[PDB]
Amino acid sequence: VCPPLRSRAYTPPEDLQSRLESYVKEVFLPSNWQDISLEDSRLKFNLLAHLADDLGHVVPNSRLHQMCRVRDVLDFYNVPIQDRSKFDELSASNLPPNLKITWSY
Amino acid sequence: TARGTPSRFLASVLHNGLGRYVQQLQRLSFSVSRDGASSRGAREFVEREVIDFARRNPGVVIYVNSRPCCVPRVVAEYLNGAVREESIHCKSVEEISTLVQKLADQSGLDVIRIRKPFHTDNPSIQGQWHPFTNKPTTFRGLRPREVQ
Repeated sequence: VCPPLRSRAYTPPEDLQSRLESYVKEVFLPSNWQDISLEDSRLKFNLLAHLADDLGHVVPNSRLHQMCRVRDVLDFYNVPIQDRSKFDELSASNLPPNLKITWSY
Repeated sequence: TARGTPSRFLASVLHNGLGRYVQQLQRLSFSVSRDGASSRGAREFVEREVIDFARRNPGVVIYVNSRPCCVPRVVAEYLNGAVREESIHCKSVEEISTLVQKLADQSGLDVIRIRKPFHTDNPSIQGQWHPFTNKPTTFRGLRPREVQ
């Protein structure tokens, strides 16, 4: 049975650095954990899979190679993505009173 | 050609400049398709320019249908009842912007040959010429060769 479709909307959590460093400690320690290199496949998979399970939002294959460091992972996860259609993006954008938009699709 | 085309005289709608200027464009209707390359420029215009145009022209009600019939279009309705339909098929964002601004600037009067480049309701201040202007009068109004 198909589960309810996962909404692609994602708002980065406020305690995101804390959660990320907790996961980094769980997976891997030294000072400046931002600069920990993910050249190891095991460690990269563990960290990214944990983050994907926890936040409901995975790094796409296209961006997977540019996650060279925990800093890169943090940058990827602190950028929001909204799944609202263009209809919503326009209508909920403070339309002037003389502008009317309707969608029949 | 002029002879194979209707013509009119220069005119305004309701003496549009005497007391105040009233923008004659009152309604714009953009029929735009979600999919279809023909309305890509229209989609970008709706995304980037229609809001600014709407707030620049508060007297014009703008509708965006997002489901057209045939080609994507903009229907401009004017105060005098004129309806001008312009296809925005395969037009770029800037092309559509210029077209919409032209619709906003023009009046609803037909774009046909205009007979005169001017229109006066009072062409004469000193009195229109008639054959008896500049003609001197004669004593007792005697016409030429009149005996008395």
